[PDB]
Amino acid sequence: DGPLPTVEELKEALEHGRLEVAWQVLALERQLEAAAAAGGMSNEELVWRQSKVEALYVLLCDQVLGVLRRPLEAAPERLSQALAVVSQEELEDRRASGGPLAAALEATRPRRWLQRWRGVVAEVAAERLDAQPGRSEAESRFLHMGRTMKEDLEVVVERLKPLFPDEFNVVRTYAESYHYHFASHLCALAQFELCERDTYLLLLWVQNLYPNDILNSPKLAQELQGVGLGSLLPPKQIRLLEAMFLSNEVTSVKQLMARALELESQRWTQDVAPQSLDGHCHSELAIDILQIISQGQTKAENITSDVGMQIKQLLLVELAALLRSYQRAFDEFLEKSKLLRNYRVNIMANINNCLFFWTSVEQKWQISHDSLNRLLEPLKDLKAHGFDTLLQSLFLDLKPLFKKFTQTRWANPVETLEEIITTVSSSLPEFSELQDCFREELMETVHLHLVKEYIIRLCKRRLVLKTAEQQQQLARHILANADAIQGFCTENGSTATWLHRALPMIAEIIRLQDSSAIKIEVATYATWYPDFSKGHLNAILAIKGNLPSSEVRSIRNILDINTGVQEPPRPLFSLIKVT
Repeated sequence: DGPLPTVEELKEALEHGRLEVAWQVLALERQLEAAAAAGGMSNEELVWRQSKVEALYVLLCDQVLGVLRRPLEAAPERLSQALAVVSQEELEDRRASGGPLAAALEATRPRRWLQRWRGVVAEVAAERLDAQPGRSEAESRFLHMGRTMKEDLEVVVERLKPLFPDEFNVVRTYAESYHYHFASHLCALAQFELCERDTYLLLLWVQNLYPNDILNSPKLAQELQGVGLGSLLPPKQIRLLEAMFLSNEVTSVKQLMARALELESQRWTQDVAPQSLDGHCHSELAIDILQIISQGQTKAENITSDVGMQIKQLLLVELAALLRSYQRAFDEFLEKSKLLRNYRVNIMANINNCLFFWTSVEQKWQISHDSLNRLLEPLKDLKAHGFDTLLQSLFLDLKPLFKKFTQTRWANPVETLEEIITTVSSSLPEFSELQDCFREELMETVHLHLVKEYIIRLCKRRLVLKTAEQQQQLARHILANADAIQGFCTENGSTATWLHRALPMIAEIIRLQDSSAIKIEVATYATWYPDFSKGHLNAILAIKGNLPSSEVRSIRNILDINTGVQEPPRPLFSLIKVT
């Protein structure tokens, strides 16, 4: 075997790549250091010998790096490792102890070859991350980048991790060399007034795609946990990016909802017949609105959980906004358009929407029920004004045929009432084009109106009965009617159970002839419907013609309808004021 005598030979060996001889190249330098410190040696010779050393050492370098740029060369990469350490520690040798250099020599010795390597790893991490791979130039850049880095670090943990010794940290050096390059190309875009779409794609990337899809979800996963890389953009700048993105998107859905509303507004305006699933659908506004919201919420869920929650609490306010300005536009629709062929039809479509809002917002937001109801307020107002507007026409046709109980001094109830049932049942049809929930919600309204109206008639102090027999006859009448109403309404979709004992129980107060009895049906009747007051008790006893100072007694009951335990009176007598 060797060594190699002439420096010519050695140079020739380096030139043919062979690095057994790398050790000799250092030996020379060491020898020079020797021959110098022997004193006896020309300066004119020192310079010669040193120029030759450092020239050889340049060559050696370019061979080692030449190998390590593309570690797919062979197995004398162990050689290149060995040398990229011999010189690395020789650096430490000639610190300040080998550090005296006789002049004419020119110090060269912190050579820092491992650092050179890092420079190359980094320069290759930047040749590859920068190759030419569209959603955007930016998003295509990020794509190609993330891909390339996942790929390449996968290669390093797969193949370069067993070849490199522990001193170098192959892995840390590679991931960090790529990582920092990524973060550089991002820091570059941060120095810009960027588009909204751009803000979202880079925020997504930093916050979600990078650390999950690349750093964490692969097989790389396990390794880089050790590395502990940071963000791409810096913390403060990321939080700033959030803060502006929110305002972007929140503004997007604000404007978009606004436009949805405007457009449906004109559908009404334009006498568009709504389309019918089973009851009418203008759920156009319903689902189109909730879709705007859901997609915004996804977009801000697709960064952080916290970006998400922030945009939720932030969207509540603009939803409130919309609903409010919706009620207003529907109301204005009511007030003006009316001749329109699909005025009532439209109304029903809109009323229908409330079901979907209730249903979807109860599941989506998970808010307190007073917060829920606080948001949902102007939908009741819309459904209120809705119902009031469709019904209004039948409540009028019904206005005289109730006077006719008073007009005929209750001569024949059942005929008058049958006229009313006819006049109401001739309205059942179109109200079937209305959501089932609201169907029965409206039936309670009609039911209630029939009962209120009846009790308003009996309380009009416009019939006094002289003798028990006709009070019993009147009772039989009332009861007949109460069974007609309760039956028909229940049978047509009302579930207003509370109303059922309204009329029958009054018939009983009319019919009952003995004092105590009347006191007891009064007690019980205040129990069902406790908004029943002395006012009504009077107007009812007015139709009694006997009993004059048992009035005082029967009334001193009602005198304390005061609960204090629970106050849940569904309005019945609240709504019937007679003085």
